[PDB]
Amino acid sequence: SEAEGRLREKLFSGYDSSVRPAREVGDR
Amino acid sequence: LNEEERLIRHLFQEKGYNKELRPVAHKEESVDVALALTLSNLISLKEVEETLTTNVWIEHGWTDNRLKWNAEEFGNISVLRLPPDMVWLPEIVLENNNDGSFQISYSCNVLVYHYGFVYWLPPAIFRSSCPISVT
Amino acid sequence: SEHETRLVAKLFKDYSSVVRPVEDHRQVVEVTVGLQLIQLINVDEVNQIVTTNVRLKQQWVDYNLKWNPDDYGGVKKIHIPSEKIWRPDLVLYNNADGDFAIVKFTKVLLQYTGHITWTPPAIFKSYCEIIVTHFPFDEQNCSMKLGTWTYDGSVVAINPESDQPDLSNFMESGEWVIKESRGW
Amino acid sequence: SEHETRLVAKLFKDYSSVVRPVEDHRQVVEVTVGLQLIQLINVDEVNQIVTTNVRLKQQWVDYNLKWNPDDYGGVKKIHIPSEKIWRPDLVLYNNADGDFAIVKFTKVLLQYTGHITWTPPAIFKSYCEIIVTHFPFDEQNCSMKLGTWTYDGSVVAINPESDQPDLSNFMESGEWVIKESRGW
Amino acid sequence: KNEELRLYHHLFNNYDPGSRPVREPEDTVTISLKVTLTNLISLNEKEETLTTSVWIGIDWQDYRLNYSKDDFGGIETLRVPSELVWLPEIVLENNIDGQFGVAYDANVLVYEGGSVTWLPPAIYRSVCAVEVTYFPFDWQNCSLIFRSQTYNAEEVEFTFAVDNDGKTINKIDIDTEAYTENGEWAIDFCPGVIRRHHGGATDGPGETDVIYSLIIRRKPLFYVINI
Ligand SMILES: *[C@@H]1O[C@H](CO)[C@@H](O[C@@H]2O[C@H](CO)[C@@H](O[C@@H]3O[C@H](CO)[C@@H](O)[C@H](O[C@H]4O[C@H](CO)[C@@H](O)[C@H](O)[C@@H]4O)[C@@H]3O)[C@H](O)[C@H]2NC(C)=O)[C@H](O)[C@H]1NC(C)=O
Ligand SMILES: *[C@@H]1O[C@H](CO)[C@@H](O[C@@H]2O[C@H](CO)[C@@H](O)[C@H](O)[C@H]2NC(C)=O)[C@H](O)[C@H]1NC(C)=O
Ligand SMILES: *[C@@H]1O[C@H](CO)[C@@H](O)[C@H](O)[C@H]1NC(C)=O
Repeated sequence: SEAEGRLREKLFSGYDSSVRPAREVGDR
Repeated sequence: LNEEERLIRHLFQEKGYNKELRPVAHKEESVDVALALTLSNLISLKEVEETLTTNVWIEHGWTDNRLKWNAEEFGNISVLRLPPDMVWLPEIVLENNNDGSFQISYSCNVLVYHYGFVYWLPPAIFRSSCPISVT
Repeated sequence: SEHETRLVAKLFKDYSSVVRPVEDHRQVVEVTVGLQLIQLINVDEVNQIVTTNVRLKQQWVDYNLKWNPDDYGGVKKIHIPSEKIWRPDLVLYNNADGDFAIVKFTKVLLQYTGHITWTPPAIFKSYCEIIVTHFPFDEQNCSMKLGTWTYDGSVVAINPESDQPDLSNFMESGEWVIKESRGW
Repeated sequence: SEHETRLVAKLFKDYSSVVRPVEDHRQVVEVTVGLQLIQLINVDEVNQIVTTNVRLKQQWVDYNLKWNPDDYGGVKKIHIPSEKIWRPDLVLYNNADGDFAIVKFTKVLLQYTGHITWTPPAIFKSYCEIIVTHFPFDEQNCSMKLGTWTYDGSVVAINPESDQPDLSNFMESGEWVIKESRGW
Repeated sequence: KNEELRLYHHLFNNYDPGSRPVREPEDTVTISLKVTLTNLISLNEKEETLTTSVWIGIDWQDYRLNYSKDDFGGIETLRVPSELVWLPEIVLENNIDGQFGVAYDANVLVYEGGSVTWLPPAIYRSVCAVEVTYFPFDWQNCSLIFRSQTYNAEEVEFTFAVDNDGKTINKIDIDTEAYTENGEWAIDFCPGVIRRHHGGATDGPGETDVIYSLIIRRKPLFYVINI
């Protein structure tokens, strides 16, 4: 699962789980 | 406990154990989880609420090859007691509960053997749905 | 205050609460267990459950949590959160529908010699076979079996503090009289 | 939402939820409180307790939670966890056997001007003198006193949002009719 | 620039809430105690449980949290979360439901001169054995026993708080204007006593607690009319 580990680390680098994911400002 | 402290340091910090990842060599594999149930006492069966209250001990057994060591290299240590939050867990729950208590009651220590076997015997008080035949 | 702060920083700089509190792993942790019965809250004969209020005194030596008082302004005892240290995992083996283990993690009293006394409260809901043959003139023998859930006798040893439970602070019961009490 | 990510990281880099959210300590924190009654759950006459489902809308301004939208792609409003920020400690003074304070920490709406709106839910269990003289034809005047537990009026000022509680989303009761309602 | 932030950093940058506010280990921390009852919710006779709503006024000195208003722009009070300061850990010992602590962890008020005040509210379900002999024309003696969970009498001691006139408030305080009497129970008396014991050589370190004795009277009107 070392590929899974690297993918998870890359996925959550700089990720903020409190911010709603809107591609651009104003998107729903 | 030079030996057990050194062993835990070797397993979890030196080798970078990640409890988020399953103990598999490749993702397409599946972890074999053996389960047994021991009924400590049947507390009750309430007919009006149709609820079975039981005290059970769930024996979980699986293999985690990341947690293997040579007993002779670490002072003939053959078994370790670790907090369950330190290792990956096969999170089993009671699906047919009727009160929201999906999980085991007391998260006891896991027992990890040198040959990679993780044994875990959490006890639980479970309140489950049991439809009643009043005939 | 500064001495206690420096001591607490020293003791837990490289401390592990996962590893047992001994100098060699081949040694057995010696735990003295004593029970204080504060109140017999209720005896439920239908579900066969005795609910009691208890204090579960546990005494043991921690090898790494020692210090010289002379080096710390004569501090001979301190109070530490129980969550921060290794503890014995005593469980009520005959729990009926309450908590299996201690949930109220009060502070432990730690001496300079390494001796730790931890006296958490608990509400024990234990399963007791009720014999209703002579009810309401019945006599009931209700037990509370305590043991280290995950540690066997080769790694952790438990010994009673006294032959009998501590009933010195036992509240009077309006329904039951305790004729005899004994710990084996 | 990289703009909002950068904004949230900037707003809380050196933020304190301990101090009152004012530029200068001699200033008072102006809080607008409005109670919305969703449901009248129960009127326990024996224990003199009224159980209600409520929404405690609280509005203030945090001096240190401002930004220019042009510097963040035009973001004018965000939703953030309430636990991270300073909040007023509104307490139901006449709580009977429920929670004294808000325990459901829902998100706050923060505007770029620093304006915060926080509308958490609560189950208020309030102590009310119940007059049974005229039961089953009785009328009951039940109150909910709300105040900042630890902050006095010289550091935190509370003002009603409206002269009456908000009953726009009130669920009809099958046991009571609210003849009158008012906030003082 | 808020002076509260500067004061908070000055007081709490180097501060240990785990250590008692004593310059020597052998010194004792004196705790001034008041208990204000807001409501008597009930006395369940089947469970022998007294449910009350109170708030505990706890005052003491913390020399580490000592500051002057002149050095911080005239600030005389600072509110901080109670988890950041040392607390004596007062609990109701004779609770029946296993709830030892308070219901809401309110902020502590730190005044200039090192004075620390904590006024948390609480819902207590206490043990009260019901003397049944003259039921329903009965009166009860329900105890509220408060003690430090952690510290012995040599480490933490209790004193009663004083009113404006200096009179010692050795009783349960009740705000007359806000008090609504229980529908079945009238509070006739409520003295309080500070007890010290277990101070013998064989006993070892001395222990202390504070016991309030609510002498309450039943209003038997329901039983008279209906039964
Ligand atoms: C409501 O409850 C409280 C608490 O139970 C109660 O106050 C307590 O009353 C007892 C007496 O019933 C007090 O005990 C006494 O303490 C003094 C020392 O302070 C002793 O000298 C007394 O000794 C006499 O009684 C002994 C009985 O064993 C005899 O052996 C001895 O020879 C003496 O005759 C006695 O131990 C106790 O100190 C108080 N607790 C307090 C005030 O904190 C109160 O009276 C009750 N109120 C009612 C029923 O109105
Ligand atoms: C808290 O700090 C104040 C100063 O801010 C202390 O007051 C000083 O007390 C000494 C006597 O011990 C005097 O010689 C000084 O002149 C005082 N200073 C000022 C500016 O008043 C005070 O003693 C400290 N201790 C506590 C806990 O009050
Ligand atoms: C373990 O057992 C072997 C013999 O099987 C012995 O030589 C050794 O000293 C023991 N202890 C250690 C530290 O390996």
